[PDB]
Amino acid sequence: GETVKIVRIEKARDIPLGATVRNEMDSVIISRIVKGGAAEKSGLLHEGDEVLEINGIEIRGKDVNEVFDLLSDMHGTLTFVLIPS
Ligand SMILES: [Cl-]
Repeated sequence: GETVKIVRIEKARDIPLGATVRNEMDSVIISRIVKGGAAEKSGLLHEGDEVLEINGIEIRGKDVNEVFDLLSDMHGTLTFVLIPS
């Protein structure tokens, strides 16, 4: 029951993404969606989503702090490639 989805989210310049992530082996999984952030506002990211790509950058195989680092420099439109829980 897995289907790859492409979702595009707008992240205003004074609004954090507000999503937390965890590693399950090489997989990167969304843990919490925080109220007030761009993720929550968009309604397009879900707890349990496995993140494959963000703006073309491969995400599988990366650790939690690497991912947060990458996100911190991404503004404007963010295109996620993911597998829903
Ligand atoms: Cl803006």
